[PDB]
Amino acid sequence: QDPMDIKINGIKKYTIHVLAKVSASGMEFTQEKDFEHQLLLTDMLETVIRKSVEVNPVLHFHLRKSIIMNHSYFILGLNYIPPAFATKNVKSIHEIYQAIQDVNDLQLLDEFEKSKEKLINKIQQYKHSDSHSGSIRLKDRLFADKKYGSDRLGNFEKMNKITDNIIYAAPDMVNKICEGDGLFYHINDGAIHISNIKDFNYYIPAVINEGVEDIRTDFSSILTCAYTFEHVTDLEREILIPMFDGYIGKYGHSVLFKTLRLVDHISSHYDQESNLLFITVLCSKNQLSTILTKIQHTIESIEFDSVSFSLSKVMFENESRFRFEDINGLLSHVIKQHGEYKNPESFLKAIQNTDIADFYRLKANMRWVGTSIV
Amino acid sequence: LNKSFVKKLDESLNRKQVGSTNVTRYKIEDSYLVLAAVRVGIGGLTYHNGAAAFLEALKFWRYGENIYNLFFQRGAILNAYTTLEFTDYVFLSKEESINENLNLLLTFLYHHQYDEKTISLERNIIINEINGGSAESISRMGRKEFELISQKYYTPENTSIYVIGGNQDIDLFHIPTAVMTTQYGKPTHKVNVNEVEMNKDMILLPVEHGDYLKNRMICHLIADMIKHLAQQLEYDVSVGLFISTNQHSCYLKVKKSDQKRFSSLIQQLSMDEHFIETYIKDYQWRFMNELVINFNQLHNIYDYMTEYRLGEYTVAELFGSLDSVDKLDILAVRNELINQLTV
Repeated sequence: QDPMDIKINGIKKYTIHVLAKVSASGMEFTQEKDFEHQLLLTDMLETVIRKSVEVNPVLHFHLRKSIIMNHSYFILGLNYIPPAFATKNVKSIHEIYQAIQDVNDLQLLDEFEKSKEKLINKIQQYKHSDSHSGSIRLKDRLFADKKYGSDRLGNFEKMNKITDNIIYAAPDMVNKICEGDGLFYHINDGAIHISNIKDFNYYIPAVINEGVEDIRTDFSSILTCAYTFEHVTDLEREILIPMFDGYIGKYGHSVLFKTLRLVDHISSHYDQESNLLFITVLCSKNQLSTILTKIQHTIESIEFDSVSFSLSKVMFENESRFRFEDINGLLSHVIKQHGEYKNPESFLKAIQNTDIADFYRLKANMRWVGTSIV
Repeated sequence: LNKSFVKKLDESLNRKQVGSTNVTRYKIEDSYLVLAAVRVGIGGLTYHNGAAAFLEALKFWRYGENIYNLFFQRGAILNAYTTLEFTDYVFLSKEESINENLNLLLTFLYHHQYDEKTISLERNIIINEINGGSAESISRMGRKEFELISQKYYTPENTSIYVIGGNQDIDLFHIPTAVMTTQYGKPTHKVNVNEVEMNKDMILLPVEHGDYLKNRMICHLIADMIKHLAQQLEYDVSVGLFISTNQHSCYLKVKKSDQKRFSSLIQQLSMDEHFIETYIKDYQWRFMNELVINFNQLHNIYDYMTEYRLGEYTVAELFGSLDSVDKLDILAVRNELINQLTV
């Protein structure tokens, strides 16, 4: 029996029920030395188990090794038709465990090459993403560890040289997925159920190489700037800074679009994992030095106002509402958020209660740390 | 399958006349947002290539005001796009704002005056968008054409409204713009599929075997079957779909270069006797599962309303149509596809 039944009321009523287990790991993912191996076996396992479990009433089976605030978690999920609308009842968690333990080693070997190619492709696409490439380079140098940037989806060299004797580590993974302690989440009938209260403590890497310039030479240009924030609170990392990023980055006439239209393809993003705000824009080399100084001066002398701040609050609430619309966005939210933020109503209420004085605290704690150009 | 689920979905689904237009309503209890969609039929404009897209850009303007800016200040993002037969105006908001946002949107859509400088400005924008006879045809149309076309096509009678999520009903009292009519009735569903949709290096193959809903079923079924057979033989065959709300028939798009391979695959369908029957069974199971999953996303529900006219039809009629697709329906369309491919 679960120690608790934390029922969060007032949830959108979905056509399906969800049953998910989240298994913790006190090691920051750089400490894991078999990281690339654990990824590959997890995908192999998910593919095989899916073929056995994704039958009526189960519509989708999910099994991933995911990173949440620089800690790795095994996340198992089950989407299914509720029994009132189903011609067959859903398997219990015990029976789901039994299907995972009944996975055949030959079934896993048949997926080894296909799963290895799938993960190899995800690493290359991630590292080669043109707009996303700049930010990867900064995190490698800002944190003096390429696991935070280039190797976040696995080191390519380690992943590429894995042979099929990884099959002998499958029992260890099956045991960790089935027997590792975790929290259970259950979405049904307009409510979310959590089996216990445990706010897994986040980890954010501290900056070491402050002030980074990354010169590059290659013809047909890109620029990426990074800032960090000091004394980041949960309210800031989850609400205020995302609002601030939208304020200056994408909410219509953002500060940067208006500022750079004077010169006359702008993007910005706050990475909650690394506590970094990135700003990337395509430009010409003749516009490079000007736009760099122009972007820097704009951020330095940034000001706010309550009318436009009220609009950012409305916009960011609606963006959160759109994520809650998706049963997977809701589940992901309730998994990741701490304490009362787990309730979407409380999270939305917390957005409505922010004031402009919070942005001025955030501006004082803001500081440039990096730059990359191609 | 399970009757109580289909009955559950249908009690939330309704469609009624509001003023001189029609509103399809799917209520979702405790949804976080509501999707509103206003859909204008512009199929007749396909003979004036690019006129519908041009009109779409004009409709954001009324007395110097831009409705995207007005919506943005209200915290709502207005999106619009033009397909071959319809122009959509879609937005998400909290339910409390739905009535005022919808009536403001219809205020712009049913405005029919556009001065010369607005027309020339939007033309210039579209010409640069061309570079980033579509450009030629709008260059041969002036203010009197666009205003006449607005009065003929941008009317309540030629409008479908879809509101998904929330629990409040749409009525005429709250949307008085739904009677902003002109002297012009709903236009004929004529369409220039022959020029805009296909170019001389493709062919259209009709999937039409009587039933509006079943035409969508059979069209997807045959497209999926051909794609799977091409995967096994490792063909390179691209099979596009022309499935449009105002078209009773559905259509397959195949490159004229892939016609021989496609023709061989169509003939390959009846080779295995049990392949068609078991693929129909798989498709019916996959269709119901995907509908269950898709009926959680507002935009996906909207796609069922546009593709299958859900609202006019019930979900029970949708699944009844799906369950009635048999091997003889596939063979009958197979035969008609081969006759078209022969000549």
